[PDB]
Amino acid sequence: AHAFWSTQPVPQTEDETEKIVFAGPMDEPKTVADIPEEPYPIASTFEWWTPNMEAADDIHAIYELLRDNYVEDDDSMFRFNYSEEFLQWALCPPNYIPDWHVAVRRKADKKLLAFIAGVPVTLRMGTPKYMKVKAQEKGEGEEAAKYDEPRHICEINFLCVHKQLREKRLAPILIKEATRRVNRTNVWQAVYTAGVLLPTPYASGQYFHRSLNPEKLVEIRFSGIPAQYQKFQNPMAMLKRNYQLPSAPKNSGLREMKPSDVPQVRRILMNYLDSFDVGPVFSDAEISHYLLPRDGVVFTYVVENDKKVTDFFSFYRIPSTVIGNSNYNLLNAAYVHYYAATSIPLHQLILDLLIVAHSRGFDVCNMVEILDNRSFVEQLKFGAGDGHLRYYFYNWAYPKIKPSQVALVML
Ligand SMILES: CCCCCCCCCCCCCC(=O)SCCNC(=O)CCNC(=O)[C@H](O)C(C)(C)COP(=O)(O)OP(=O)(O)OC[C@H]1O[C@@H](n2cnc3c(N)ncnc32)[C@H](O)[C@@H]1OP(=O)(O)O
Ligand SMILES: COc1cccc(CC(=N)NC(=O)c2ccccc2OC2CCNCC2)c1
Repeated sequence: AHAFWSTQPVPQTEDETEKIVFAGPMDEPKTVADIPEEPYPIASTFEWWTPNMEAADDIHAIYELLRDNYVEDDDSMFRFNYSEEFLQWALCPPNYIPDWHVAVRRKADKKLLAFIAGVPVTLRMGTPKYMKVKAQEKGEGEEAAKYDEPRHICEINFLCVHKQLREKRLAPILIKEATRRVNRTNVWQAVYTAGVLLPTPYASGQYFHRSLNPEKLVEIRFSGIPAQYQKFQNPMAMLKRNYQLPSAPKNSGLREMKPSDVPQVRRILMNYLDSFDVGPVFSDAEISHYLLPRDGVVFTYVVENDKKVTDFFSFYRIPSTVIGNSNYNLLNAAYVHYYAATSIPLHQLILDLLIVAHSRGFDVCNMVEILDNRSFVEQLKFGAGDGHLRYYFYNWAYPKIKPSQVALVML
């Protein structure tokens, strides 16, 4: 059923995954010495290319490939339009490996045809808490705890094959070449997400959306006017009333994050993330990179209420091309990122996220039900969407867990 994925070190069925109790590798160990030096074979009219993601014209090439060929919804109404500044941010975190940015281009004219990117991440991915409880009942705590140390692994994103080269088995070649380059750096696990079902997720979370500009969202068919709003004399007026927000944040001491906040944000964030079964571990430099504000890309606010920072939230921006509607060019979406609340209820913290996003002209706020995102869905008028983000590991056996046990935000 899966001519490529049946050859890979991933659990092959939900039934296999349901049987996994402890975290650990799928493969017996390999060595860097075992891995081919030479890039994976490709047709001789193509070549491998490692873009320099600190070079504006190489970023622009990838930007255009993804603008025209990256993820669409199933109804080909919207297509992500990640910006050039977003790609630089996403692809170049501290200690990133340039060789893990993998492209295919035509040899003759250097046209970019396909892309996949890996970045390093330090992830806790040991056996989940409940399975450790049972393991300790049975005298198996040691085996269950064996892989508890945060691991330096690869996070994969931005897999894209030009629309004219689809269904030619080029994505398996991309994946094999990325695997080779990662393996050559002595890393043997990856984490990735997808909206499609592949063998085999360890978690799956529904999408959620919070309308900020419902008139536009209805016009572009992101949203509809539900049937119950039809029993109003003015359905759209009542939809705008449902979703209206303050212009000014409510929390005293809210302000944008600055570099001197990095140590305190790291502390409260890590204290929080550490309570989840799967979660990243961030250095000061990584907190700085992934959370300090960057115009048009990432937006991060702290609560510093006559006291050291006690709370913070972040969101990032991905516009989507409105490919199915001529009246608008872009859908300006905010995505809930990391946050931590120690002094105020989480719903009060995230209400200010929505207030700030609306004031900055975002049309919708999106998230997946990871972290404690379910805890403010109803009060803040998030609605469940039509899809799921599935979380996967490469070469890591892992029990099925709930999405509320996942603390890794993907970009
Ligand atoms: C240790 C280090 C390891 C590093 C690697 C870790 C693994 C990383 C894995 C990648 C994580 C990516 C995370 C993200 O970026 S998810 C975002 C993926 N990108 C898009 O959706 C953008 C638009 N679509 C395209 O560009 C193409 O349709 C793609 C490139 C998706 C497939 O190209 P194409 O449509 O021309 O098909 P093919 O004939 O070449 O290939 C068909 C095979 O590809 C399998 N397929 C289809 N969709 C996906 C998918 N999203 N992840 C993994 N595999 C996928 C499919 O089941 C089939 O295999 P099998 O069913 O026959 O077995
Ligand atoms: C808004 O316009 C578009 C354009 C293309 C596809 C889709 C469907 C979708 N794949 N949504 C998410 O992945 C997603 C949903 C909710 C929260 C976060 C989401 O995605 C993130 C960014 C993509 N990488 C994973 C996180 C929507």
